[PDB]
Amino acid sequence: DVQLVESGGGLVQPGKSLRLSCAASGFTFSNFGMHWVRQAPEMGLEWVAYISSGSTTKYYGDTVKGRFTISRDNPKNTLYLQMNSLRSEDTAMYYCARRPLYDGDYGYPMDYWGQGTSVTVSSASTKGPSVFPLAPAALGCLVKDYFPEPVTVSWNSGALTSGVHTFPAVLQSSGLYSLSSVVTVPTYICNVNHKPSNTKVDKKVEP
Amino acid sequence: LVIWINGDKGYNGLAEVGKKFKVTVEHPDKLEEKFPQVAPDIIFWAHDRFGGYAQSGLLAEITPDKAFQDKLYPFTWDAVRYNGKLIAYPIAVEALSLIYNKDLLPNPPKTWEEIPALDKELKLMFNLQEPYFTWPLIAADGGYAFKYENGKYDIKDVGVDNAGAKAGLTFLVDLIKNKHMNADTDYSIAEAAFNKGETAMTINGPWAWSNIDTSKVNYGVTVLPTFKGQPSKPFVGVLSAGINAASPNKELAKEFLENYLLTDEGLEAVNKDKPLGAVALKSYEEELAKDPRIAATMENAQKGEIMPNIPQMSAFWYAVRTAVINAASGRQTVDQALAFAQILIMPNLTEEQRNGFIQSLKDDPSVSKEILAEAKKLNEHQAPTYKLVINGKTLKGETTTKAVDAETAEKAFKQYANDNGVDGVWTYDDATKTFTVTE
Amino acid sequence: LCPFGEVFNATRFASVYAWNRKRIDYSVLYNSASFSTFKCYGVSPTKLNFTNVYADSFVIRGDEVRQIAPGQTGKIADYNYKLPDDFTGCVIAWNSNNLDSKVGGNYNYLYRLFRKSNLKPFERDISTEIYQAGSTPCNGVEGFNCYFPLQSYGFQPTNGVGYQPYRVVVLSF
Amino acid sequence: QVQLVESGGGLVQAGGSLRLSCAASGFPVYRDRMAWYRQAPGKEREWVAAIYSAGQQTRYADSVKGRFTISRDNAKNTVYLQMNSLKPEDTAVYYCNVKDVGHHYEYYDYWGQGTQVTVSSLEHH
Amino acid sequence: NIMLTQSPSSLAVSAGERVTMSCKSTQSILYNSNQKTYLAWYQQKPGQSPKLLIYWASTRASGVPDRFTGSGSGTDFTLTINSVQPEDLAVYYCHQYLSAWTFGGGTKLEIKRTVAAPSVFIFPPSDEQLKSGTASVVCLLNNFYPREAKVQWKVNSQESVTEQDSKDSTYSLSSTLTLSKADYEKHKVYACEVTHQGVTKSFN
Ligand SMILES: OC[C@H]1O[C@H](O[C@H]2[C@H](O)[C@@H](O)[C@@H](O)O[C@@H]2CO)[C@H](O)[C@@H](O)[C@@H]1O
Repeated sequence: DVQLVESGGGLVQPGKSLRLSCAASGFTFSNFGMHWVRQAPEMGLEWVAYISSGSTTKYYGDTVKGRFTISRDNPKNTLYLQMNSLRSEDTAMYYCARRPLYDGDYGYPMDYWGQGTSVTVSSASTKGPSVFPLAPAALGCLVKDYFPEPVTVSWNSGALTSGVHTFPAVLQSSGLYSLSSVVTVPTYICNVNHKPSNTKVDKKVEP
Repeated sequence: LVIWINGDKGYNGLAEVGKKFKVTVEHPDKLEEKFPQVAPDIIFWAHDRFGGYAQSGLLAEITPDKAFQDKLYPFTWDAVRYNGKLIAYPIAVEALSLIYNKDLLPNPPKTWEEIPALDKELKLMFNLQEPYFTWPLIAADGGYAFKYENGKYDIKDVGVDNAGAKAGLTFLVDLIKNKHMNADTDYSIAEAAFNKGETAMTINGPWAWSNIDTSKVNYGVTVLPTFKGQPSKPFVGVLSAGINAASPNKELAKEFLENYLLTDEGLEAVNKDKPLGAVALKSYEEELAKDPRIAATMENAQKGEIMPNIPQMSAFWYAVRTAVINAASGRQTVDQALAFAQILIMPNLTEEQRNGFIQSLKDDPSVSKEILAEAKKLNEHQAPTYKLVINGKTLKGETTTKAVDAETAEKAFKQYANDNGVDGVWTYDDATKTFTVTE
Repeated sequence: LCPFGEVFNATRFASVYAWNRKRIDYSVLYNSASFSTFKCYGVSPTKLNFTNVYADSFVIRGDEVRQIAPGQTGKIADYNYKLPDDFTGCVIAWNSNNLDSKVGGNYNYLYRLFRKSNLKPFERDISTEIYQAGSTPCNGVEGFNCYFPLQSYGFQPTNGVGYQPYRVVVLSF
Repeated sequence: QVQLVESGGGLVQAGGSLRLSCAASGFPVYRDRMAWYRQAPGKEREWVAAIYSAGQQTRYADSVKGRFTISRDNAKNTVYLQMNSLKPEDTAVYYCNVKDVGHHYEYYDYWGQGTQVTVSSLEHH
Repeated sequence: NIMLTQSPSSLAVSAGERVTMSCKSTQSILYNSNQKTYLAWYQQKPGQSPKLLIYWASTRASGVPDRFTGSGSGTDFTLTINSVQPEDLAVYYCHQYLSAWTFGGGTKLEIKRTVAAPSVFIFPPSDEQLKSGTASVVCLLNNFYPREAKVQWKVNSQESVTEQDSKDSTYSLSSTLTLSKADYEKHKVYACEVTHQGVTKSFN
């Protein structure tokens, strides 16, 4: 089946440069045009870049023209987006989308989107999260003091997903992020992953 | 057999040659443009249109013989070669030359700029409708149809916009504006004028000589005059025979060309009707080079450049023709005409885009360079760290950080483990750069 | 005799921003009964009858003829044509509705609207470079705070006396 | 009295061309300056081209130099903006504009109704 | 570039009835050659990539339930859902793809249901956090509706509410109180009282 996966996102300082890769599988990459589209909570979906099938035609968003360069490697089925002179307004989650064949005739728009990767820009540095259990029926674990706030919390390595409540990361007064994830139950281990810090922590929750 | 040749060649002589071999010869008007649309068994023409014909597939590839190859000049074979295969049988090599009247003037003018003054003594004229005659003066100062680099032609680059081409065309339009040359004259009027002796000098190929020989007026042939110290570089034509792909008598026509026409008797019969010029056959050329006119033709060929056989030639010609007309009649300026030719040469432009660029050049010539650059861009666009491992009674995991010193990293990880409620023995492995804390 | 016909009755008068300059009987001009404004500073009109004489010709609008005088301030006097405060000579102006006004408007004549600094007396500025209102460069390109420094007079035939085309000639001695 | 009416444009595929016309009534087209501005949806109105009667005849914005051109016709009292090699960035409403000061140096920037130019970008088979 | 404005910004509706959300285009996006309007409707569920729903503003994409329909013309278009399902809780964007590509401001669809009784839980700070020099106490609400709920702390509070899950259409809330080690040590009993349309939890 058609599958698109993004990679390369992370925490970078303003004014730096960053390279985003999009790997495609299940379809002929050299035949379809590609889009890079970013979404932010205060921005909504916004198209960023577009590259043709043969790289002959390339279009860029108005707010990102002159800084972002789109390219592709057809034999490797890969799509690259290079970002230069990043500003604080560029914090968003980026998806790579496929433009189907000849939308001027068939009309079928951007149909397959990748999972997306969160690119954040800030002068602050990354910090590994601190995991604390909560004694109980509901029980959970709470993560403090991490940056940025892409973070994945699962329970028993995804073994149980019924009754799992994970809460959106909330900004603290200290410039960091924190959130708690809980589960209702009648051993339980919660798994915390913070990619920018490459921090994978396995917490056992006990009374 | 049906043969198409130009109206100024030796149709009668070719008729007797075919009669000795039935063979039918005709001389339709505008055959260089009629041939692509109509499709004659074999057509005689310069090698420039033959590349376009071969690309369109109208001409059948001919199987040659190595002895036959050695019987003719090699550069002619190279000229009639397209993508390494031979598409035609070379017949003659023709180049423009300056034919002057001995009685009207003792010696030909050495430079173009002397021609005006000489002309105002008589009070020079030739064919202006066809760009073949005008091109030598345009190309004298560096103007080129297509850049020839390391043996290959660069279609992306066209040199009709060079300052040399502008200088040549502005000199020619100055000659027209000085009432020195008629803008509306053609080949036939120039010939008629030269037989009567009204004009002292003209530019023409070998084929016209016989007609002048009928007028019994003495004529001298020489190299074309130099332009601004640079000699005129006329295009060198290779009049060759192309066999139609759809010819039901392909083998018969090929045998007739190889064994009857391209022989000493055949060439000597054809040249008597109309001078072919430098023939491709070696023995007849050696027996004919003693005539000074053939020597002048070969000198002009050496000074000039042979026409490319790329299929992007015919369109080029059309553009240049239009440009010359736009300069000849005074309808528009020289620079505008050259810009229009450059626009028309571009192959990938859609008709609407080409018309738009033509209009944009018409209504604003101040930024003509930028318009041409954008049009060329459009034409090209449309072309087809340290690691931490924690093993506690409550949490087990890993964490990577950016630290320059091992002591700084171990302090940071101790602070982190205290922050996470980890208090136990510490170990460090520098080989894998791992701080392992466990209880 | 002096060629006053070439000066006063010329068919073509240039714009005020590019006012025409020429190098050289006056009582005939004083009592010609055809001159709307004839004001002379430093000399008596009747006592004129001199090593250097210059004639300046231009066309302005009606309510700006008073700007052609020593010590005056205004767009014509500032950015177009300024006379010295010690001017010795004089100014002539007359209506030109019959000649300079064309049905549907006559927008040929021009005046300079912006300049970085005022102009010294007795000089002409022909530069037509983009004026910079702010600090950002224009690069010879209009935009925000980038303005064309010239402006046309809308000499319609129906305009009142205040906005009518006046032909002005300055005789400086 | 002064009236500027624009016409032409519409929908054109990327790389096409158009000719926007500005018919002017109440003043001869041969005047100090007649310009063409573009306004995108959600951006600020910006300058595209202009034709003058003194100095350099035509001036163009940096982003549209070469692709666009501006000319004037006195007989039909019109200004033509020819647009070649159009790109989706050119999708905007184009206004022909003049600056006419009435009497008190408060120049009325006279604009036209404006014509929509939509430069689509679609793939065809 | 063509801007699109989506209305309303957010709407709340129960399950089983019809909704219609509109968006206005700056200019007509009808392609001349095909006489087809080039606009699409995209559904993005929370925490998921956008999923295509409707193209040409009228045609239905493959696998899209029949309850989704698109209509409109000129410069205004509408997306209509005949029988809203709880799993339909998402953000819908109308996306024009004629000249460049733009997306709408996003219309968030809420699911309305009967008021639900919250389940209130208390979580004191763990000993590891106390060793770390700070303390945090958590008051938790499972499966309550609607969103509104007031929490008061009894002895610098952060409130975080999860999105309304599509399966059951309820909410969960966390009120976190953060104190220093000394501040937590000074006091003895910690409680929170919650007032909701549909309770005080304490520990020593
Ligand atoms: O229309 C220009 C024309 O130039 C040449 O034509 C020559 C031809 O080669 C000679 O055999 C003889 O017919 O004189 C002609 C003068 O135009 C090119 O050969 C031809 O392709 C081109 O169209």
